[PDB]
Amino acid sequence: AIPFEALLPYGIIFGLLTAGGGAMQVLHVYRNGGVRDRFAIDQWDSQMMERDLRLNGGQGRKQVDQATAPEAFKHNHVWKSERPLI
Amino acid sequence: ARQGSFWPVTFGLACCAVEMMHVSAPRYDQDRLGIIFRASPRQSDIMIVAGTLTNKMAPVLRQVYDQMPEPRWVISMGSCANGGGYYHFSYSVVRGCDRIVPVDVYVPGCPPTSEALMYGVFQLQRKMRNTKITRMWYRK
Amino acid sequence: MIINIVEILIFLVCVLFSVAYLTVAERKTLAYMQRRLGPNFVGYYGLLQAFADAVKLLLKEIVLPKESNYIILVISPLITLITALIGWVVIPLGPGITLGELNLGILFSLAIGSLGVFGSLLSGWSSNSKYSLLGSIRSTAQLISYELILTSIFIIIIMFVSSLNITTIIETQRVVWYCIPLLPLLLIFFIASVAETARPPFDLTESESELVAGYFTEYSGSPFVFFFLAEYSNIILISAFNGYLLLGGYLSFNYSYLFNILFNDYSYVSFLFEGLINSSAYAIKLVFLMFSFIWVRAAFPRFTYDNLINFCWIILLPLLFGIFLIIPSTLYIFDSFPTL
Amino acid sequence: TAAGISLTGGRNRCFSEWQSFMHCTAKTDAKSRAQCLPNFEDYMECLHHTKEKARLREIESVLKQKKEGLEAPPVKVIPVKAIGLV
Amino acid sequence: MYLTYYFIEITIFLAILCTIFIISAKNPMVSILYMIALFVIAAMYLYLIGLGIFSLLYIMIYIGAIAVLFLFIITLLDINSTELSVKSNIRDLPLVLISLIVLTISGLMIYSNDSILINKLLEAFGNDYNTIITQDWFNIENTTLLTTIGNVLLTNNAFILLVLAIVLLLGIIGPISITMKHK
Amino acid sequence: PREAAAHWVPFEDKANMPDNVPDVVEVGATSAPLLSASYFIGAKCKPYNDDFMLCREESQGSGAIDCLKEGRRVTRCAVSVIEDINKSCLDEFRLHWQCLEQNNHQLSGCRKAEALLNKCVFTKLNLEKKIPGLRPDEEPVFLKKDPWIKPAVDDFKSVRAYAEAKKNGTL
Amino acid sequence: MNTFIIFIILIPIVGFALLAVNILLAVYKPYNEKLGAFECGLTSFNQTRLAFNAAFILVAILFLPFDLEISTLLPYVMSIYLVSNYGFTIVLLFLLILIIGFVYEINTNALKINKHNKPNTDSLIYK
Amino acid sequence: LWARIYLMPLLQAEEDRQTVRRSIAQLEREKEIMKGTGFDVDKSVYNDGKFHAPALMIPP
Amino acid sequence: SSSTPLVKTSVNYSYGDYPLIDADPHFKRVVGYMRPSDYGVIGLATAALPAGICFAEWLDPVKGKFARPSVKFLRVATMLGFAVGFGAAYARSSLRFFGVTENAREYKKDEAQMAARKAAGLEPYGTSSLTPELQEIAAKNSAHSIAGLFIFPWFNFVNHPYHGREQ
Amino acid sequence: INANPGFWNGPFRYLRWSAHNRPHLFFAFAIGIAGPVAALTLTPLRRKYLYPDHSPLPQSYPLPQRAREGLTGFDD
Ligand SMILES: CCCCCCCCCCCCCCCCCC(=O)OC[C@H](COP(=O)(O)OCCN)OC(=O)CCCCCCCCCCCCCCCCC
Ligand code: SF4
Repeated sequence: AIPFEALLPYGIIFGLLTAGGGAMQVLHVYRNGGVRDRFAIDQWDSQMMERDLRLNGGQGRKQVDQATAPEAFKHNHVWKSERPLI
Repeated sequence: ARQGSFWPVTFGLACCAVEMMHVSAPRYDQDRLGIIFRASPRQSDIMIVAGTLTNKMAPVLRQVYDQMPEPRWVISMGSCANGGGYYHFSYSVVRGCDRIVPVDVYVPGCPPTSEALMYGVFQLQRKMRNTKITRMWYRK
Repeated sequence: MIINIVEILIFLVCVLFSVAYLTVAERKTLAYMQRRLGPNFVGYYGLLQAFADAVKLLLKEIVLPKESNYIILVISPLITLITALIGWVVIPLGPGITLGELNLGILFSLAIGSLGVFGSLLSGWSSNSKYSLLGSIRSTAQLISYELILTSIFIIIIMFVSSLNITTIIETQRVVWYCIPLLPLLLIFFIASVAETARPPFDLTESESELVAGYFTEYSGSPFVFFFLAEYSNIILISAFNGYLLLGGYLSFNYSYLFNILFNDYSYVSFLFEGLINSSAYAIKLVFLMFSFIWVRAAFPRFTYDNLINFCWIILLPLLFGIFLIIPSTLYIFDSFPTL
Repeated sequence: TAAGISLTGGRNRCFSEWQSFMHCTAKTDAKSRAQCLPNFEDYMECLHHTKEKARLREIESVLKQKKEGLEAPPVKVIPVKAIGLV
Repeated sequence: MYLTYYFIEITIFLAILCTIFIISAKNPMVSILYMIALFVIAAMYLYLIGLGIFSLLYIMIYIGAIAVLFLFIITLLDINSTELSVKSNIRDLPLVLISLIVLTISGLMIYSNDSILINKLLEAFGNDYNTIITQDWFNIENTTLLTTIGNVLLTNNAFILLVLAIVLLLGIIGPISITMKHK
Repeated sequence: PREAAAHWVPFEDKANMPDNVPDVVEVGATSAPLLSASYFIGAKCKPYNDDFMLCREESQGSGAIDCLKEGRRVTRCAVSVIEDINKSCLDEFRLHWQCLEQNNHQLSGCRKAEALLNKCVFTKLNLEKKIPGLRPDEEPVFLKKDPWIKPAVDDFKSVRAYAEAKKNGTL
Repeated sequence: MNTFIIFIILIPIVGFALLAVNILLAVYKPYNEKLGAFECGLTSFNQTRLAFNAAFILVAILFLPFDLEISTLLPYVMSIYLVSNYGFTIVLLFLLILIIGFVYEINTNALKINKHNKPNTDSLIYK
Repeated sequence: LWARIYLMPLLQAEEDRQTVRRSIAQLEREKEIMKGTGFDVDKSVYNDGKFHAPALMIPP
Repeated sequence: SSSTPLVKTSVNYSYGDYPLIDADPHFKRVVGYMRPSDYGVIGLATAALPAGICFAEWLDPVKGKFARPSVKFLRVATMLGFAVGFGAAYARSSLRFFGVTENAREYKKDEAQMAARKAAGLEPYGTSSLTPELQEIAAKNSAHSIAGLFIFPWFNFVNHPYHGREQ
Repeated sequence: INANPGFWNGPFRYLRWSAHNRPHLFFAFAIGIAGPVAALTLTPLRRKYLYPDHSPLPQSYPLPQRAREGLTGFDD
């Protein structure tokens, strides 16, 4: 019937790609801080992630919810200075 | 590493070449040993002179042997390939490839049984156990 | 900084192993198709055969013949190696799990498969022989001629998504796969995939040409291990392309109800379990596909170059023009254009 | 044609100055376009920023000559991983 | 942090360097390989300026079709070539130097509009001011650059796409019609 | 309008708005709370946002300085909406935007917490979530039953709360 | 520092390392009869230039005008929603202008190589 | 799409006030640099009377 | 909503003596309003191409002896003649919309048909399945394209709201 | 051996001959001609019977055409 010796290197390939994907997802979640990745990022979404990084204070996507923003928040606004492009 | 991968050039030319294709057959497999015929001497570890050697082919047999990279062996399959054989007293024959190429294992048999060719391969792999390439440089 | 270097280490070491055991699995299954065992003399059940080949192959010397440019002879393995290996970034092993997530990953996947032709053609001129050069001509002409219909199949699939991102395609695919509406496209993408690597249904160079061992006949050692790695990386890479745009990338079933039974909250065991399911689905797609490549190798003779060019340009490509016309017209007749 | 279409399909950076100049040329016959000069001057220096670079080198030549240098609310530069640090 | 500043200038220097190995290389196809390297330097500059889409269009179209065509020609055809001997091109060297100076400066001249000639050139070099990039929240969808090209090739300049179809047709008909030998 | 590329350097300025401009409270909500309360700040503050953009249209290139007085009021009224939605349903609002924290902030993946939040805000803050430009005999998409596009993983807290709201009969 | 550019820097160092372990660890030991190209165990003279068929060169000359269309269809496929009903017809006309040049190519049999293995068509008329 | 246009004026007013504040800060800073030697910091190089955000700053 | 031109447009800007009907007529209206002399022009050009080829062989034959041209050429002559007849037909009939030739026959038809669309409670120029920006761009493409009929055939199929006319 | 009748000698007999002996060209052209003929003749049937066309998506902030009436609230 079915030979285990033929399917054993396929068992290895299946296990290596499976353990690779599982370990990668755990590293992505540990990078975000317990939540999932953002798999497609708009210009609007990129500006919004920068705004959130300005809102919460330091941390990546802490995702605070407050009525009224703090006082360093009005002053920590950044402009981006781009070089000459010669 | 030199044993478990074991690549001969398929020089076999006559009676003893079909007997080599029984080492490729599904009863006496050679894939299960690690043997595959890379059919170019630039990649084969070893050569098998499997068949006769006439006087018209002795430079051709040497030019095929000249090319293979430097860890190289050769096994001489058959009785026509060691000492002329059945055609020993003939005008157009080389009395074995010992005159042309330096041979390490002689496999005797006029159709040397696929059992016996495989046994010659195991004998060559035993010669590869005691090659001592790195102990030699320590000057044992 | 520690977290991105350990992820790329683990993805490297998972892919560079899985291209080694592909060749072992190939000799195994090709043996059992032909009613004989594969290798079983090198590991407990024949495993780490490819490591025996590789460690011996690194010990053979490198010969550089007198007609050759020695640089070009050694740089075409490096560029074919890196080009067959750079394309492993953009595949997702789950939603937004890549090695660089960029907004246009198909255009990258399609520009790297364009860079792989050179290491054939350029390798023809190193050791310039008129019996070698013309074989490199035939190989390169076949290689580009089937890359055309490869690129075209891609653009027909991106008609449904209108986004060059790849995990966007796979998230789009959750409603239905793209193989089941577009069934003839699976068959012609499979045969164009078999062509693009020059597999031995569609080979002429390794066997039939005036060289006994293809365009890479005169080699030994590192220039052979790099080509050998690059061909099977190309195997699993075009298998990955089929895995995401035509079969489901990481998608198997819904698995919301099984989670609402098992789990209670988001935790690292839940992300681990979901990652195992997603990459298991992707791996079983990719493994059935490499088995299909090895399965079509077993049963068939090969092609004349005339048969090959008459196949691509006269048969498959007019049919493909009909496909270009019929599919946006079907998206047209019903009121459904895909939004960015 | 693509007269004022930007990279995102919007209006380009100097569209308003160009459309103001086109308002100026719409209501105006020839031999009276000499009044339409300041709209054109505004458009060309919107494109190339020539008067702006001239003014900035006029004030930069004074900036290097002071030993005091800067007595103002200063501009603080930050590294990219410190948008909302404090 | 400021190691990542001079990249553009590096590519300029690198691009300069590559052209000297194009025009002076003993083997032809080695110099065509240097041209492939120059396409790669161009695509580096196009990612570096902010146009990541084009870089992969250059690697697809120029490297993967035009260079493959060129290498494919040089293989199965006969081309003599002479080396860069000093004796044959030392007679060219003074007109080379004069044309380098004049064509370089005069290429740098028309970006500028003072009537005085020396003021035209110095405005070429006054770029060291850093443009300020401001965030405007007026755009709601990810219209990339390729989407906008597909909107302007297809509505406002559809006729240019259609005359372009006539050009691609001609690029099919022509090489065929030369290399047929009908009957 | 264009992205910063080739070694952009971020800089901030410690400075203050001048005397003649009054002070204004700014919004401290983040992308998932803001994307959650988007429809309700658009429902309460339609004429103020419209006044701002219409002023900014009528004074061309004036832009910044001459319609500042009205961009005060849009921020103030949206802060009013989010304070009221906090004090009304902090828990179910939180359930919604914590669902939106996963799934790429896709609104497609969080229907069952969205139903709870829309009911709670229509009951107490009496604002309704609507999609304009939608002519009749066209069903709004966050009302439909068996959509084609379902999320990968339903989050657990909102499935449990949705089943409990079924059992309570409030749904 | 994303993990995209570690990879494109990191594949080469692996390849350079494997090439280096071959150059360091294997012997070199060449001579003249080892050098020289391989053709089946026989040396021969190579001819300086050889002739070829026009279809061989025509495949890759003809390849590029079809490739340039396939990359011209790539701006449309991203903007297919915006140009509803209108850019559709323009892309139809573009593809049809291409298809008639393609049917020129397939009617001329440009890529086909004939065989001069004619079976002696002419019969035996005698005297 | 309707969610994002409901969010647009709320964020546009915030970036508006940042533009006004930092622009007036830059004008007053260049005024305090060029004190003494007569030079109009307040005059804008555009001939139109409308307000415009500064660009092209001195490398920090 | 899908009826606003959002443009400024010349109003009743006659191109000759006679008052204009449209600035570009739709293809359907041109095929509707063409005179029997226009179908005569079509028939003239269908008959003139094969008779022209047979004539031009009767002047100087191809192979030295006079034969008739094959039916293979007469079939393509008929096709290209219908093409010339239709191009001349469409151009003649569009001239009467522009007011450069006599259109007193067609102007009464347009009074009647614009009065019939008002009674039936529908748009004056058609509901089209395009956003108004695409209608404007599409009919900037199709405006006055009957000039340059020599280079390329181009027609109007978009139901866009402006045709150079009041109301 | 199978010879070409030509499209002109018999139309439907040529269509049958192309279907039996050149099936790649005949079906490539059949799949190609099924596209725009159906796009012409099947879409008004769909708009009359299956479902009418969707409403257009917004692209920017939708400005009304009004004249800034006074608003009360949030003065200070
Ligand atoms: C009404 C609607 C219209 C209906 C039609 C539908 C149209 C869409 C269908 C498209 C599917 C196309 C699939 C590819 C078709 C290839 C056609 C073909 O078989 O090649 C024909 C060719 C001979 O050409 P010819 O000259 O005409 O022969 C006449 C003999 N006197 O002979 C050859 O070239 C040799 C055959 C080569 C085939 C490649 C085989 C390689 C690999 C096979 C893949 C198998 C896949 C298995 C994968 C796993 C499956 C579980
Ligand atoms: S050794 Fe024996 S079987 Fe082999 S070729 Fe010679 S005679 Fe024949």
